[PDB]
Amino acid sequence: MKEFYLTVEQIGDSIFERYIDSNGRERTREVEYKPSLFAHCPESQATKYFDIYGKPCTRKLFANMRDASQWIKRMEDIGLEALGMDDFKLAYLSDTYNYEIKYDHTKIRVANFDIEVTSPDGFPEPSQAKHPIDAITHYDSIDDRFYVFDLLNSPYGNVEEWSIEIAAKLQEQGGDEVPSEIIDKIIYMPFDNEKELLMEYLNFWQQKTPVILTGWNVESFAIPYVYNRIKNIFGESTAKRLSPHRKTRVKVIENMYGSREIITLFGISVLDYIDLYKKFSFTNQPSYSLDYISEFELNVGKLKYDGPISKLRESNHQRYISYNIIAVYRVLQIDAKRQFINLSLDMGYYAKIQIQSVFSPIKTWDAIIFNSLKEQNKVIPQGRSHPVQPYPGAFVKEPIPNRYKYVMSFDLTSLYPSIIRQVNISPETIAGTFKVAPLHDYINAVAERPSDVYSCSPNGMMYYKDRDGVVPTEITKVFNQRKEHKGYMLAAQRNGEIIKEALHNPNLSVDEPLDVDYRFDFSDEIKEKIKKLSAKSLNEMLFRAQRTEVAGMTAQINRKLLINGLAGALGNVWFRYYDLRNATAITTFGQMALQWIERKVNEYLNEVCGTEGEAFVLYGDTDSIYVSADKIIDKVGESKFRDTNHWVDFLDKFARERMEPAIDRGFREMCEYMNNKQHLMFMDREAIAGPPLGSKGIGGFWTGKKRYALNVWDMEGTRYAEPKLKIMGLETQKSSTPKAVQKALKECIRRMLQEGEESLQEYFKEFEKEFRQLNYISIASVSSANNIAKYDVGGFPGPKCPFHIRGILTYNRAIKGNIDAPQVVEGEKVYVLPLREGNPFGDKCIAWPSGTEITDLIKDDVLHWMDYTVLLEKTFIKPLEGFTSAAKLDYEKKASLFDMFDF
DNA sequence: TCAGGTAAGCAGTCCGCG
DNA sequence: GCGGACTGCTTAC
Ligand SMILES: Nc1ccn([C@H]2C[C@H](O)[C@@H](COP(=O)(O)OP(=O)(O)OP(=O)(O)O)O2)c(=O)n1
Ligand SMILES: [Ca+2]
Ligand SMILES: [Ca+2]
Ligand SMILES: [Ca+2]
Ligand SMILES: [Ca+2]
Ligand SMILES: [Ca+2]
Repeated sequence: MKEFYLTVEQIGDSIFERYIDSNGRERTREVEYKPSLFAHCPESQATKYFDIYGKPCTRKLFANMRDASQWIKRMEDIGLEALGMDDFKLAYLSDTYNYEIKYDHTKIRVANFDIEVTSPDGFPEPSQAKHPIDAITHYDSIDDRFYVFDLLNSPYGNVEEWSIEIAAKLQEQGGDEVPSEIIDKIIYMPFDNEKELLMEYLNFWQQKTPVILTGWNVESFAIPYVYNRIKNIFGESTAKRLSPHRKTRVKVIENMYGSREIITLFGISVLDYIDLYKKFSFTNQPSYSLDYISEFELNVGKLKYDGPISKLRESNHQRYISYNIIAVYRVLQIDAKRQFINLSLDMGYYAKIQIQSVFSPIKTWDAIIFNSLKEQNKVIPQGRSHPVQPYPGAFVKEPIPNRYKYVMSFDLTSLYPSIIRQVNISPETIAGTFKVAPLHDYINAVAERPSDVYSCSPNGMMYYKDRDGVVPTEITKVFNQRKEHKGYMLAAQRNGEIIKEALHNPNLSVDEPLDVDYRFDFSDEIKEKIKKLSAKSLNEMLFRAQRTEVAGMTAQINRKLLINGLAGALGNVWFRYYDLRNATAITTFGQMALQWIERKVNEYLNEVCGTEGEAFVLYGDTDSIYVSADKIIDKVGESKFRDTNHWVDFLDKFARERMEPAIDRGFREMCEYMNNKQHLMFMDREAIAGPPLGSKGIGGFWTGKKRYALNVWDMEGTRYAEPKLKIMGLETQKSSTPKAVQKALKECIRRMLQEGEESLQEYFKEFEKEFRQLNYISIASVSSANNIAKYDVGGFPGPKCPFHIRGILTYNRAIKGNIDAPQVVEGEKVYVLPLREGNPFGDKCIAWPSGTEITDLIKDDVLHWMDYTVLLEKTFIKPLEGFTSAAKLDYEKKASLFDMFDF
């Protein structure tokens, strides 16, 4: 077995490394690593080090790391470039692990924990840590055990021991329903005092020192609280035992509105699961409480308790501890699904970085590129200071707002990375510039050919064609990994649809799910067996298929994020290879590609339809085109089709056999025009959309840029058992839109697209009639809340006060002088409700923390003064009016001469 | 909201628009 | 009332 690092730190002139040795044991070592840096030289031909531009360099080997850093300073004082990896631990890892790291996750100690702290006077601030820690549950991945540390005696109450027997029981037996599958994995330790609890926890920590430390808000709450509480009680040296190297640092985290403090534990990699989720889940949520996210991800019920959490330990210590345990498990369950820890380890070891650096695409790419170049004895340039400057991005076509009955979409594969590879865009491949014409001249192929020697982008940049740049080389490797995982994801998706189809005809038998790999398309034999299965077995298979799809999605979408992040890093001032010429070369080439192919598709379809100057491409954004297919369908005639699937098959064939070849030819011509290194503009059919055959559905509509809805039957080769609504940008997709309103608007859209005007009018009438019954949370708006202080003038709205902030100030006056009332946290999200004229709150709206019930102090008054009329017009009617006007439809039946008779 | 990028939509404030 | 300038917040890509 090859060795692999666990953590790496620089402390003074020493590297501290925890690692798994060749025998599979965890070890720690201190290494007086001597770094090398580089300087340009005339020079001797006997040097083997060259910078990325091929200029010779001499290697300077330093007695220690502090000397290397001081040399970098002097080179700045002199005014000369100091070359090489200035983050010495990355250099250390590169030297020590000079091969593709093969890691064994079963040897990596992954800990997730959660603490409880009873506090009668508001939120227990981690910086103060003035209240006892009264529960800790710490799950260890190697032991596969939940270690529970329970405080029985506190200034806030003495309690009895937690009972595992009651914990296991149904809530209907008076129990806590701790999942039976973890009951035998709980190791319960009660303590008669907090000093002994904390001393034992530290001893335990020493024995089972986390490598990866996770949980929910551990970086912002649990770690700082534990550290500071131990500091308060025992002193600093004891608190630093949370670090395997006894080194910690208060770190100030800054943003534009203010700052906060965290504790850096040297020799541990903290991956707070809230931040993993925010980065990798590709959701935007109304609330990020563990309860809310658990319900969203796992469909588990809210953990129910009576009274405030500040009195939960005293009133029901049994439930208090059970819910602490369950909280830790819910994070494990989310990870079992989303696999963000796996992803982080995968990417971290690939790049050869501290695992926690996966949060930084810039740090990730710096290490990948450094390691690649080092292999060639090439020397990386010094990072430089650059002023932040705006630069142009993608093209978006202005659509004509309308209904669109039949639509086929086409999309470029991994556009920006494909552009980088096609054009050969890299720091070291810049060949020069050419004289640019207006972009429209390149789009229309009337501008002079930029170069007969070099590979070009319409921003005026030229690149070498003799060899691949390091950016193209390394981006290709990750692109290839992404493609493999996307393949598994789509197969799992297709397999899921086979199971859905079979669920129409389930067998009345007792059987088991098939043991299959959902990452590969089901064979004919598997399909035959599926048709013979019970509903229970099919549903279990569907769950597993959907879990496989989620696993593939995590692996693929985040590799996509990383590669797109390299294109973005070229436009970030902190990136070692920051260059607006390269960043703009990518974006400007993309603008041309989209508009180039729009023209080619229009020309092609006008030719096949025998028309002149008709717009077949109705819309496009960045790298996709949406093509009106009404004329194609009408050329055979709707009456000629047996069913919906029949015209779907037909459009699918037309897209693949006629349109994609035309698109390919168009892009090959563009490649030769720009004299690019390799043709990589691959534009495949994405969606096939239309109304059900024989229906009055409108199929799709656009209201404007980034705002459209389509009834989709096939997506990237997945033929759905039921048509799928693809809605982009509209209020149904916005976290700010109330939950019940998202749901109602989506149904309005479904009816528009699938059923027609009359169906839409029927639903609207009913929703308008009944909406006042809806639960207040489901009809509250949601917003992030920044600069509460800025707009606060003696508890009242200052000039230009945003609506949601006004709501917070209303709330703040209403709960004033109440220490136990939930506080709105700056930078987090709130529910917002409008209030009727003459309410006791003294203003037109109120806001409270999102994901929560509003305090019982004011709940009744809020419910009584809720402005349902304003709520409805603003969140429901106004957006619907936008949808319907765009689609040339009415949500309310217009009067006609026909109505009425029947006397 | 510490942590790659730009384009661009809508809510709301403030106030003009004879 | 609607739009323009502007802030705030949110999506699409
Ligand atoms: N978060 C994002 C998403 C998009 N884009 C840019 C880079 C993409 O290449 C391009 C098109 O976005 P897509 O969503 O269509 O994604 P890709 O084309 O990269 O991947 P694919 O279509 O293969 O899934 O827009 C970006 O810079 N950052
Ligand atoms: Ca808790
Ligand atoms: Ca794409
Ligand atoms: Ca595709
Ligand atoms: Ca069957
Ligand atoms: Ca796209």
